[PDB]
Amino acid sequence: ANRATSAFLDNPHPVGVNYVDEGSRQFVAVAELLASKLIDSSRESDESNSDVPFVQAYSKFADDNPRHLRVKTGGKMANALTNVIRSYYSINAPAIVPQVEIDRLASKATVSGDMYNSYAIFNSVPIVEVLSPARTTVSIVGSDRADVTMLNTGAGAANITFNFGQIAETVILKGSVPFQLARLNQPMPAARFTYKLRPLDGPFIVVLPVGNPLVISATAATRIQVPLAFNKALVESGFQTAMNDGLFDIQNVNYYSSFDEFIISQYHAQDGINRVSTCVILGLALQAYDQMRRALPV
Amino acid sequence: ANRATSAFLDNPHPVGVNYVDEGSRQFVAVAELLASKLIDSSRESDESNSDVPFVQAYSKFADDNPRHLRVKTGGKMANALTNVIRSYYSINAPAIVPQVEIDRLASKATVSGDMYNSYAIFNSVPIVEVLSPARTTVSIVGSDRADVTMLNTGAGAANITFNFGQIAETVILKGSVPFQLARLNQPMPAARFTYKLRPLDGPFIVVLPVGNPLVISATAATRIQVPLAFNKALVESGFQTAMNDGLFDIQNVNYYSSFDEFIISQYHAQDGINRVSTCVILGLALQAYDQMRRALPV
Amino acid sequence: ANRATSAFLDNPHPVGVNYVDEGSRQFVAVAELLASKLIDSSRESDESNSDVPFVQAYSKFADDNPRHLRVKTGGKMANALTNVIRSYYSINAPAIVPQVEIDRLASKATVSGDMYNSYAIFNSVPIVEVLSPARTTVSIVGSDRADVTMLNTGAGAANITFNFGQIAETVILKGSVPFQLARLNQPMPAARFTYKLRPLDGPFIVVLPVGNPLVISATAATRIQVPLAFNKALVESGFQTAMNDGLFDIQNVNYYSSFDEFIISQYHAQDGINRVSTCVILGLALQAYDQMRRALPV
Amino acid sequence: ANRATSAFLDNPHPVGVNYVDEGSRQFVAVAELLASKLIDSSRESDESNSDVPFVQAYSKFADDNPRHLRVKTGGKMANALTNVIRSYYSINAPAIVPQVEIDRLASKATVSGDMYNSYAIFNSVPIVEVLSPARTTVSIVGSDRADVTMLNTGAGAANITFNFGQIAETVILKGSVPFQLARLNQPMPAARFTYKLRPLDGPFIVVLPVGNPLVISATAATRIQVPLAFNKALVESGFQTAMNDGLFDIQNVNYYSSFDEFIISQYHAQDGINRVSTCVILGLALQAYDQMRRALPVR
Amino acid sequence: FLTNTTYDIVNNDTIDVLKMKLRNQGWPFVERYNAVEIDMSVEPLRSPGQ
Amino acid sequence: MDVLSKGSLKELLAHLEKTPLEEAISYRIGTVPYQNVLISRNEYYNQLYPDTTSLIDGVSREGQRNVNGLIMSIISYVVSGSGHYIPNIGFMLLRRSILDILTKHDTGLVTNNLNYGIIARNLTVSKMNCEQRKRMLICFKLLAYKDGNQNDYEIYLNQNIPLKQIAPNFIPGDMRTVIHNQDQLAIVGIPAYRLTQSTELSIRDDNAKSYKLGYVDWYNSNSFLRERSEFNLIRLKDRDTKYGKLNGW
Repeated sequence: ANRATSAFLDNPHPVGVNYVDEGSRQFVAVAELLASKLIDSSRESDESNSDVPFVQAYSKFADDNPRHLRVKTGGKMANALTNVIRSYYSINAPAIVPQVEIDRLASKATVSGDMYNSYAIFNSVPIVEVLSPARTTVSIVGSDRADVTMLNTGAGAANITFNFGQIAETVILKGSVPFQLARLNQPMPAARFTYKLRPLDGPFIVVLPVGNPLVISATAATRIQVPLAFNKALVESGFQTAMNDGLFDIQNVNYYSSFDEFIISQYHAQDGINRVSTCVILGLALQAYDQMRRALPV
Repeated sequence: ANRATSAFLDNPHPVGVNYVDEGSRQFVAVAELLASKLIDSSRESDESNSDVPFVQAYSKFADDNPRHLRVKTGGKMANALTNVIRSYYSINAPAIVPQVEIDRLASKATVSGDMYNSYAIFNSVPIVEVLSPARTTVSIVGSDRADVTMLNTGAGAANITFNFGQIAETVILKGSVPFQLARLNQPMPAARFTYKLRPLDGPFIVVLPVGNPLVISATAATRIQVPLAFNKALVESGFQTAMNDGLFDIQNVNYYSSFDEFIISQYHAQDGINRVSTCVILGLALQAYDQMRRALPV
Repeated sequence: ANRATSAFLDNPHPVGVNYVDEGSRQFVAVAELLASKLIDSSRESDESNSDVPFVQAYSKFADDNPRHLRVKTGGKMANALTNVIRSYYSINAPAIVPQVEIDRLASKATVSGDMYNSYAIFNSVPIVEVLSPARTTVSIVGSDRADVTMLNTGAGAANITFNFGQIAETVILKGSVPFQLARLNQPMPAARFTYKLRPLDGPFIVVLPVGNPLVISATAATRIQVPLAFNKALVESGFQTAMNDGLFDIQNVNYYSSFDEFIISQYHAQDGINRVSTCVILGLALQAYDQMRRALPV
Repeated sequence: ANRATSAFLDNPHPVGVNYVDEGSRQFVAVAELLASKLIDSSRESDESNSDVPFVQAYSKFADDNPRHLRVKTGGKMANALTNVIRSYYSINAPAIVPQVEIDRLASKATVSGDMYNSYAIFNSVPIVEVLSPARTTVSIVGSDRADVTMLNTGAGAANITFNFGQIAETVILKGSVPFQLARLNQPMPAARFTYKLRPLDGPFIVVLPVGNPLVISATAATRIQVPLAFNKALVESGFQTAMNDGLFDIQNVNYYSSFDEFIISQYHAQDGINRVSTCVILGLALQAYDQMRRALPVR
Repeated sequence: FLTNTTYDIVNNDTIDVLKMKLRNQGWPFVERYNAVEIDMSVEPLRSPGQ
Repeated sequence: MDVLSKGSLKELLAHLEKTPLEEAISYRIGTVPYQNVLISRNEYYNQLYPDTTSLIDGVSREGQRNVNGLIMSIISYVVSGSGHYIPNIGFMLLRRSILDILTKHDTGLVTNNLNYGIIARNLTVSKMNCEQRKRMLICFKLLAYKDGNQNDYEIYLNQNIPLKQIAPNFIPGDMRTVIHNQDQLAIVGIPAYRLTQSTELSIRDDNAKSYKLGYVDWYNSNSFLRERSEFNLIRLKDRDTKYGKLNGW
């Protein structure tokens, strides 16, 4: 037999174990709130000619008054956020931010610092395993949408097993041509273009007729508890900025194209319940990182 | 000859015909306005260090004061919003919300009930049919970006007929290698990488040289009238949330990966012009559902 | 040897050289701020149960008090924005709008005309060239996610050269099966699923074993300086609207599916630095066009 | 192959689809609250040697002043609660309570109809199927603690597949003698007395050696969302009372020894997430029924 | 006073709407200003550790 | 409750003019109409009490999707206070008044094929009381006048002797006949006898007593309208008038 798996699910590296307490989570929430005010202060400074909104926003964020001939860097909060982000990605990254500094910065604003208020939907499709007979070829490409190309060169029809894990809530499969799909040891229905599946139902068997290849496009939705201020668009933009800024270059770490597939890959590892808690805090830190760096480049 | 079509365009199930009057259209728009206030009430609570902004927001939405030890479900407005979403998807889904309840909830706030104030651009590419000679194979994969793979095994060059429908405004074709495309009777131009086409221009003929396979990537844009408060980011999140919650779990219906695919498929069906009107109200209902459920997860 | 290149990188047409001065850039910034206020006036109108917020914003934008019978179109500012958009796209587009009109419209709001305050991340993948031996086939499909399908039929393993240019900051490669990739004149490592590369390092060699096809999925991140008000969601919507309305219908121009492909293609031209500055102003103009036309559809 | 399943998991009859809205949920919560006042007042009457506390609480419950020579049964509130209980059990039971009566009774006391505030633990052990080879015998007895007796008469060791479903949270397996158990396609471990298992892990294989029979005792725990007023002791007492009075005697229905068995059986059936919501309201209704009859007895 | 309007017209207008009316006429004083806090040198009475 | 309180032909037709069809239709699933069931009556018996459910009970039942079910739901609302479960009728039909459905062709509903004998049998006319039969006969006459089936209505009355004696006397097109009519059609009202908070054996009798006891509470509630004390506070459009005429009558 042959086995194929999604590339992004392979070898998820361990995550950090520092700055995950209640006080540290308050610091991440405070930074997100104050960074959002920095971006909003620019538009307020356009409606009214004054620069008071930006000076107030920057003074709270950086604990110093902005100056015309001095570069705006964000102050002590920017350094703390950058170093804290490095710690979450890998367990080998040092934790050098003192706790007394984290507690001081967390007192600037009154926020919940709570990580499980709301939820969000993540679109990565976890094709854990595709099992195929001897005379068939299977290739899996894509993470947000996965296309599985199957060709049968054998004498008769072949049965292909699909395993989508137990984490994802719903999976929608659409084929180039109508195909047959059913659960293990169940009668097979008539051919149809689209299927809606629950991954917890079990392994799925697909009939692959001899002839033209069949391509199955997979999309999945997964619900993960996140803060109420979580915004997927800002997190994804912050994830790309951190990779370009060098925050994630540590020895023996896996790399991902998106934050969406980073959190899903960690969720499918062992002790994935505990890993997602750390990853969610990293997402809010990345959301704060994006807004702060766009307002104060370099 | 062989016929190839996009998976998502096949057999659009009938949509609901209830809750499409002016009174019910106000209810969906009112629910969206009040569900938004719940989301912003969270931020205002942090700034004021008090729950007064949330109490005012929830009391208007649910008609009861928030209480601890009671799961905040949204009251009667949430129940009505959930049921109208069920009725919009399928014509066989029962309509169980009384009109007097719809009118009472719609009086909670004053909104513009027009669902045709604005427009939105939809990215699903319709490939109604691809006609190919005997010795060629054609495969279509994707909905947001359709990749059409054609291979010529015959002795001579073959002509492939592309039909993009009549609803779409523009379609952009890009090829892995330069190719020639023309109208039904127009002469062939020199080979080039990209083409911009009007679907109403007519069926398009593409010459397929013998040898390496040629892959064409398609991108389309469609304009549909929507209410001004329409937001594609929020509608897509609500579509995934509703599918996971089982709001669309009813027999004899089709399932789609995104709201983009759903609205385009109904547009191309028979009686499409009056089907998209119902789908637009469903989108605004799903936009309210996403905001309300994220603020009040159950 | 065979050369394969990305479709969207081929032949970037010259962009316009007008309306790039400080006064013209201020006009684009003024229009974006005024158009943004126009959209938010609709939400404020519902809360106030009156048209006063909308009448106020339209008067500022169009310099006239609307009448009920007249179809609101934006007035002189809308006309100026449209002609400015056409001029940016092509050097062949005429510059209708006089400078006196631009200066008058730029004084309506107090906002700077700067374009370098912030940055943005663009996701188009610049595969400049792929050089492959004779007995191998290489196909490149996609812009946001580049899938390179390589199959060799010769007896020996083949070496394929990938050139990603010098502009991109980070490129992440993922394969259907683990593969070998190393820099030029560097030892080949063990087969891995994912690679993180810096395009400035040099051409990359991929070992392609004889057998089943190998597919590499590519994602890229590029940093381009943009105004703080830049919003990629609104710019992309404005790009499709501009194509739909025919603002880009000029002789001897190229066509792109997204503004991401347009700006990346121009950046890889010989005069990339000069071209990008013009394209950024077009993006803000398209952002204003999207907001203005959604509030005032014609 | 031979297949064995738990008796209480077989053929769960459909539950009723009526009186499940917010108004009816408020009525059940009101009845439970008022029934608790009825049982406490009767205790106070005994301690004070005065009927005033009991007459005071009976008037609120039954909307009528108790009169001698007339049997105290609970008034119209008892009539509604008893008939609503029958409808919850089976879909064949009629719905005969008007909406005007439900709304009036739900307004007697202020209380929330929330049925998902808290949680409870249920100890029924779900054994969906046990698949065994030809030369082996498998017997399953018990619901709270399930004893599976296996005897092998073949020449060599046999493999028995255990399926515990997907709903239960944890299953603890204790054996009379040490035995080997592992998941599908996993190497067998050393013989052990006890195993802690996650039912979602998959089918479990047990090696049954040739010789004396091996008995495996199974205990399970599952979490179901219930209102804060839920009391397992009161619900179970009401379930037996409703059975004795014959309220559950409906055509084409299945009978269970405990409410723990009833709720687990409905959970494991198809559309069990929707069934379990109705069962929770029934449990609260049975708690009100238990307190009402103990306050007002009939010989 | 400044824009020559009546109280009935401006009765339903919000703060943002009113700020735009005065700013269009040329009046910039439409914003509230937060006072700057100054810390006391000593601990306040009956407020230990504050 | 409000429909059961009307005691004169003028009040009944006036209520039907202002009441939409959606009040007749119920959105609760109910149960299948004709079934032999055992109910619990603990005030009287220890054993379960047999009874048969019916469409004229006060509790919603499941109804057929045809036009026959819609008319049968209207009559059950008038005589029992609750209707049946017929969903997805449509906005256009549901917004019309009950009188418009029974009397007007512009609604778009076709009812000329209805058989009064079959409808009466399905509604269990034998179990109805005198007031209930009079109310149903009013519905039949309005339907007959709409369809031009006056002759068929008279023949159906001739076949059923008890129905002819109690048949209300009014021409469905003339308002002068409605004002003169003095038939008492009230089902609930202020009771002259002693009314106690006690249960009844049958489903129909027990459900009827719930409305009777509810009406007493409604009579003393703040929702009830007291014409003697608050006539000036009523709106002029809905104020009681001696020269009150239904539209087109």
